[PDB]
Amino acid sequence: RWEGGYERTWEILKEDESGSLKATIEDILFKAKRKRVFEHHGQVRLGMMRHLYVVVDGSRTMEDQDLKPNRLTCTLKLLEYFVEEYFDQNPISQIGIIVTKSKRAEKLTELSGNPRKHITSLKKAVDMTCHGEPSLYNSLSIAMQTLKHMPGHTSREVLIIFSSLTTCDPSNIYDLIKTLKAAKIRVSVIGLSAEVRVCTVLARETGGTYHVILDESHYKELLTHHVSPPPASSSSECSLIRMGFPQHTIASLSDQDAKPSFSMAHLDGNTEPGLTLGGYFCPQCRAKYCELPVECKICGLTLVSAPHLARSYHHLFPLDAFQEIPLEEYNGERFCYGCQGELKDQHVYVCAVCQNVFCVDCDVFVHDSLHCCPGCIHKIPAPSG
Amino acid sequence: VNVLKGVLIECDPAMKQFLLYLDESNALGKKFIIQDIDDTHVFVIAELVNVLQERVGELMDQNAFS
Amino acid sequence: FTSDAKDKPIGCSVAISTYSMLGHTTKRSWEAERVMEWLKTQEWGLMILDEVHTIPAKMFRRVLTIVQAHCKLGLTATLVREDDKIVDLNFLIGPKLYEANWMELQNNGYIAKVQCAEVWCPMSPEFYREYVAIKTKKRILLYTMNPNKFRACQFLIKFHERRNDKIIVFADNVFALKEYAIRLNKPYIYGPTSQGERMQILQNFKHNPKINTIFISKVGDTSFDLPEANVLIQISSHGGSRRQEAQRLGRVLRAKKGMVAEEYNAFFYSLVSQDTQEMAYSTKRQRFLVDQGYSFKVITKLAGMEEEDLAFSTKEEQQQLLQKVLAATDLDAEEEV
Amino acid sequence: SRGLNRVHLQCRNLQEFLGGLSPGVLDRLYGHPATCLAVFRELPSLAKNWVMRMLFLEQPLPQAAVALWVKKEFSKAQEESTGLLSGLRIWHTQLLPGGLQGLILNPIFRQNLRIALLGGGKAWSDDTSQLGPDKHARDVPSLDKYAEERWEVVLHFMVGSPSAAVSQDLAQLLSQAGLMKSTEPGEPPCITSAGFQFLLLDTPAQLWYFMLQYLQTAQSRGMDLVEILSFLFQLSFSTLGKDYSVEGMSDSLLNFLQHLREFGLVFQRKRKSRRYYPTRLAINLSSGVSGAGGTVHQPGFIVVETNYRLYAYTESELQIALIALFSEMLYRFPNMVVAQVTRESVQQAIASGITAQQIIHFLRTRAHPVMLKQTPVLPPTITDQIRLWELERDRLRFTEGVLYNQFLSQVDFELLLAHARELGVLVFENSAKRLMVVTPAGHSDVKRFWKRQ
Ligand SMILES: [Zn+2]
Ligand SMILES: [Zn+2]
Ligand SMILES: [Zn+2]
Repeated sequence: RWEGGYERTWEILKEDESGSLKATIEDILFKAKRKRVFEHHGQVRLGMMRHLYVVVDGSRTMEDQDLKPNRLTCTLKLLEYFVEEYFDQNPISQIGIIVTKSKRAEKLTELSGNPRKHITSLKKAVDMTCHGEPSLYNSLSIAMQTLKHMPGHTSREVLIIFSSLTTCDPSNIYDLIKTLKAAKIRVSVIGLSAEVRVCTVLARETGGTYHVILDESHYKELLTHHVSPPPASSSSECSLIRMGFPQHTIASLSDQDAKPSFSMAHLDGNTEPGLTLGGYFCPQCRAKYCELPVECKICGLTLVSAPHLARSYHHLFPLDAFQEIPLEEYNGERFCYGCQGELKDQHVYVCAVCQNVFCVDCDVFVHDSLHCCPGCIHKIPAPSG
Repeated sequence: VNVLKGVLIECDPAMKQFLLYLDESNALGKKFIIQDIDDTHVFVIAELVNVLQERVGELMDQNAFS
Repeated sequence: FTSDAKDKPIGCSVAISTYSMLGHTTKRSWEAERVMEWLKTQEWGLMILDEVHTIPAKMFRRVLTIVQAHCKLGLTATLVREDDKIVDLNFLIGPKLYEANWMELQNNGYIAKVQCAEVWCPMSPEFYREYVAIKTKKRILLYTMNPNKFRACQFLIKFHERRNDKIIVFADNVFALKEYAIRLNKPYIYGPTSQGERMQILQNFKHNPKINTIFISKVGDTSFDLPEANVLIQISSHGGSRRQEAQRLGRVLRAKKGMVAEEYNAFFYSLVSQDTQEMAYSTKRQRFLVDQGYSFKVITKLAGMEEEDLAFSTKEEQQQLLQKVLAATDLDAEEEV
Repeated sequence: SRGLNRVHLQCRNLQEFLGGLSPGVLDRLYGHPATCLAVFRELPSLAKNWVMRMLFLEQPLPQAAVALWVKKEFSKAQEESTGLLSGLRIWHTQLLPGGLQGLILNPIFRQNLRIALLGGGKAWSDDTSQLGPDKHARDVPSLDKYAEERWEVVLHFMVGSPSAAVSQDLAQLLSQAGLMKSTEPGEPPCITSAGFQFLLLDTPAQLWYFMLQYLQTAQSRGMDLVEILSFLFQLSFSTLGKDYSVEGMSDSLLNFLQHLREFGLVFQRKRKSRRYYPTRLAINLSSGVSGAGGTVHQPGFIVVETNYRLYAYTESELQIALIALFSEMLYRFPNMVVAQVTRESVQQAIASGITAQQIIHFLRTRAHPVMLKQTPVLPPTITDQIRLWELERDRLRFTEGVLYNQFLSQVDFELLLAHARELGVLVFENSAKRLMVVTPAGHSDVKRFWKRQ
């Protein structure tokens, strides 16, 4: 019965085209198993200066293995990567690390952009018991009251790491729809390997996007989907003003070494508990402390540092696309317009405008690293006007 | 005072005491001992030191065997 | 139903027995007769059989001869035993159904990861000139009673006191081990120890978190207890029963902590005399270790020896021990058999 | 103890030789082919920039400017990069050009180097006989087999071939080398101790060393010539030549060439002539360093998981010979998986001494594309096993000496301490028992000193 039936599963899958060329097409189906969802982007409108809120379910669902030795191990490790790749892409923003554990919510790291503080917090978050049940109501309470004091010229989005369990919290979180719909705060959850309808209704009543974790690769995809600053609901803001352009200071300008250290509890700046020698300078406090392209606590305006953060999204929107042809128009001497090679896996990648020939390793290098076709350069800037 | 044309070998005290036993289990009398300093340094009549490159390891392996 | 247990003879529902290896002239008069006759009332029942590598083929005769059941159960971790390629075992018990992968227990599962350690030490040479002088079994006791062994023994106690987790040391024989339980005095047992206080020692060990240290002898692994610990140290390595020793560690070592990391958390230690039978046996022993293959490391030096206040730091103190060994006989140098 | 310099010697090859001979004799070592030879067998990055100025520096720059080229960071590394470059005798310390010593290079090398930098259609560049591909009569991967099998008939006939070697007088140099030897009846081409070490080596630079020692056995030809020719081999391959090695001939240049097809690295046709052939071998001599290109054959991955040697790939018999010295006694079939021994392969280094890196080298040379997807830590503990195994058998450090015991005084012993420490002929002392371990070679100078007082 089943001793045969356990091996009726194996026997055919083992078997293939016999005689010659055996265990060959089994490898071909594995390549045919590949090539999942690429981009499907092309959007406009919103996404600028997010104010994210990490919300972590700490529950007994973590004790199931399912991808890793812990579901936090699946979670927490790639959050650091998600932190770094965020600060890579979006430095104009800041993130609220808030942890739910034992039916409450602990705002673990404040809404800020200092990566080491966030990452070591995750390195502190390693040895978490995740005792108790999730409570989103305490999480939204922090999320309200913090972002309540943020301007309406702020992007208001929440990223919830939920372990798909029972949403164990009172006090009419169904009525928190109209609370937060009016409060123009977006809330995005993704479910860990299952679905919560109420939370699925929550996000579809939000405009925040809900998903379910499939796999570790798939876990990365939706992170990567939420790296990009999304086009949230209309009528948020237009502008955001008193973007402080700073100065770097060399502390060697006119008076050479007239100050042994530029942090002595009286100097304009010197914000954090450490010694400094003068590296930076804000306009409004005239605040000189450790360099930070974010904001301050006395002038209270945004320490904008343009080549970093006014450059990051500044080309992250205006992209175009390529096309693929299997044909052989042999442009070059059977070459690439970029790296100049050939393999011909029938993916001759042609630009939409300048129409230049590329490979996967030239398409990926654009569509992950270069983000534009340089074949448009020499082609845009020469007749540009 | 005394010209000593022996050969210094340096090793662990574990084996430095052992060569006394090889002196007592020498086929002849004492030649492998001339004078040993304290713990790591010995002096040998240079005859079979080249043989003692392999005569020692062939012996210690066998003695522990049984 | 063994060793005057006689618990519920009249009326058998579900029974525990022991392999009636008797074949004697009125061994147990009515008692083994009950073992005979309530086997008949058992009808067939089930043959729950732990570890039949322990069973000889002479007793495999009495497996089928005495017990004539219709369903068996072989609970035997050993696949191949006793070098007997003449008599196989499917004729005894039928098919051998399932074996469980180590990988899917030790990496994905509750079974902890042992770090096996055959640790050899540079001895003092004033154990060894005597050893090679004397071709008489007092020579076995020489490397045995070694402070260089004790310096390793003293070491990992406080090194793993700092992790506040359970440790157990298995020696070879008592009177050397006794002085360990004299010098750095710990929970300990021996052969004729009273079991009710041995149980208190289990209570003092397996329940009380204040003292995670314990000593055992040849009997405690075999005849009294299954210890339940996290870190094992061994001294005894002389007899060629590879598995019998390897199943002692395989039973005792449990999960150390609720460790988040994927590291090794169960721990084995062995103390090896260099230039010795112990050096020679360990070579075949680590061969048997890599014959099944686990997380193994030979270390020789400590993680800073004089970091700890090492007792027997003076060799004069070791000479005080040496003259005890000079006063010692062969009687400290024999196991239970 | 045992010799350990006969294995590597890869900067001293151009130093201990060169500094062991005269400046005018190494003036001959500034042939224009010998220019690339200077820069590459030294590997400092620090002296490798101190050269780079001198093509634009005719002037002797002052010493302090480059003595203070690099500040507080790695002053020793600057100093270690300095006197060795000076020890090449390529520099000249000027006296007082402007008031103080300002160093400068030998200009005749600067003459020779700049032609190998820009311009020059000279004798090595062109105009006399350098090179010539006329029409393809013979191909390189076919000759790569020659560049494999001559190594075999070298390396197998070291161990001993059931086949035979070609008629060479090289064996009478390799028996002379102390790699091989032969007792007088029949002259058996055995191994003494050192070919066994070279069996454990795998680079042609040892061959090169005995080929540098080829003229040393009372031969008087161009040592200048052959080392130019040693570079003149190091030209990759792809050149037949309209007998261009005879148009650029010399006496030893043609005769010792007969030996380069004995050494296999040249390939000579009928009459040992009409062309020449450099083999792809002509780039790993150039370094002697391991090299990703130095893969010979690409068998596969190995591992030594559970230290049980763990690999397959039925290879040629030379690798089988490379482990016939290294793993017998539970050999198996068609995959070459001889099991492991922690004693026999340990005993299989006793005729070599320690093969510490030579394990690690043949770790990355057993099956060659193993570093493609494997761990950085290829032996987890297994290096230390091999180490402790090597650190087991080495129970002796052979050192002769003269010892001074029962000295008549105690403070004059400290004089003779300070006397010998002046001489540097002491190896060790015991002041507590009035003992000094003194070299017996420097015994006589104290023996003379004690008899004088
Ligand atoms: Zn201000
Ligand atoms: Zn391309
Ligand atoms: Zn373009």
